[PDB]
Amino acid sequence: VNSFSGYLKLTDNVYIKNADIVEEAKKVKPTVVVNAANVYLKHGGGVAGALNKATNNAMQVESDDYIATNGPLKVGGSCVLSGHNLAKHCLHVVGPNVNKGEDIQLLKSAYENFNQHEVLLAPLLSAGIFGADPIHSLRVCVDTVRTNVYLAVFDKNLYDKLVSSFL
Ligand SMILES: Cc1nnc2n1C[C@@H](C(=O)O)N(C(=O)c1ccc(NC(=O)NC3CC3)cc1)C2
Repeated sequence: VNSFSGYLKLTDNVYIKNADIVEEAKKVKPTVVVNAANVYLKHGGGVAGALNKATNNAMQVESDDYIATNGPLKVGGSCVLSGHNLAKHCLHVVGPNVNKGEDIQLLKSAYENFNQHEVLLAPLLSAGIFGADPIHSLRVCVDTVRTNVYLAVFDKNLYDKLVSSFL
C-alpha cells in the first residue's frame, strides 16, 4: 500500500488519473517523479518547464551542472537527479520528439528506464509537445514497464479517450 489516491486500474502494474503531474507530485511527494526531458535537460515548457517552475528553477540549476559535467543524454536514455520539493528523485527520461524528426521506435527504450524503479509517478512519454500519439504512448508503456507506474494525464478529454480506447 502506497500513497497514490484516486488512480484507476488499467493492468496489473499500470494506473491512471486525470490530474496535472506537477500537482500530483506536490501532494504525494513520491519516491520517483518522471520528467519528460530533452537530451540537454533544458526545462523550458511542457512537463519539464512545469515541474521546473514548481521547483523555483532549482531543477534547471542542478541539470545545467549535470550537463556541464556529463554532456547530453541519449534519446531513449535517462538520468536520476534530485526530486527537489516534488519527490525524493526525478528520473529525467528522453522520449523521441517526432516534431524534431526523432525515431518513434525509441519510445520503448525510453520506457525501459522505468523498470529500474519499483514505483513511479509519470507522464505520457513522447506525447504532448513531443508529437507522438498519446494512445500509442500508453500502449508502449503497458507493454514495456513491469514496475508500478502511476500515470497522471492533465487533459480530461485525453484521459477519457485513453481509458475508453484502452485494449
Ligand atoms: C493534449 C495532450 N496531448 N498529449 C498530452 N497532452 C496534454 C498533457 C496531458 O497529460 O494531458 N500532456 C503533457 O505532456 C503535459 C502534462 C502536464 C503538463 N503540466 C502543465 O503544463 N502544468 C501547468 C503549469 C501548471 C504539461 C504538459 C500530454
